[PDB]
Amino acid sequence: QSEAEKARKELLELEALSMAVESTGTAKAEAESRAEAARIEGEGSVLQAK
Amino acid sequence: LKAQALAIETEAELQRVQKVRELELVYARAQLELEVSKAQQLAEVEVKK
Repeated sequence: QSEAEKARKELLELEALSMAVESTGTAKAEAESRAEAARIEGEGSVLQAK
Repeated sequence: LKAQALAIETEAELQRVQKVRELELVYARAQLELEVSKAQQLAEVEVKK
């Protein structure tokens, strides 16, 4: 079991990176989709006001 | 972007309000002249009588 835990620490150190990539990608993809739509709507709103 | 849209609506609305005010003052001054002219003539009728 001690040898399994030496190897298991390295697996958990990798899962911490996989979990950081999956969480940041999901959060960034949603936030950037709102920022793009809000920029398009804002540049459009300047012309509509004109 | 909102600051640009607000500046456009600001100048567009203030161009309208300025022209409305310029005409309302020209008219209210003319309507005043008429009210005074009425009061001066009708007051003279009563003084003569």
